[PDB]
Amino acid sequence: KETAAAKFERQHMDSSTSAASSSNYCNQMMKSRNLTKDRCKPVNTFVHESLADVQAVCSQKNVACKNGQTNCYQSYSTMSITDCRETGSSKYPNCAYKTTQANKHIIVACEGNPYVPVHFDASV
Ligand SMILES: Nc1ncnc2c1ncn2[C@@H]1O[C@H](COP(=O)(O)OP2(=O)OP(=O)(O)OP(=O)(O)OP(=O)(O)O2)[C@@H](O)[C@H]1O
Repeated sequence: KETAAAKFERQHMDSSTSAASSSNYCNQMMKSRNLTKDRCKPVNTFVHESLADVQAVCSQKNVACKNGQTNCYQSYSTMSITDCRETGSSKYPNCAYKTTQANKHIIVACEGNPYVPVHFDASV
């Protein structure tokens, strides 16, 4: 199957652009990464840093996860991210998103051996 680490890469990694490509970015990316096939995923974040930089977060600041588990980590540096949020116009499967660029610390949940990101928890 798709591993949880690979699913994190598909849902959350976009190292090829420095920032949010355009006002079209989320519309295109939510579709191309398969986040609109079963339903419009309501919110989702993409990180514009190298895979190694995001993986390194699993050894950075340990913080509680929103679900109460203890395996979340906050990046020491700010990272370039793009938040995608479903609009009102949006009706599946013509899912429509607002694209917002930001520079924030990311919080990811990590699991496994090797210990790698498997869930995007928050940005702060
Ligand atoms: N401390 C944790 N460690 C490992 N996994 C966790 C943890 N805390 C929540 N999780 C997972 O977070 C899911 C949220 O279920 P949800 O309905 O939101 O679909 P998701 O696609 O959307 P999310 O944006 O939250 O998240 P993600 O896009 O990244 O993808 P994930 O596959 O993680 O979830 C839960 O089921 C768990 O597997």
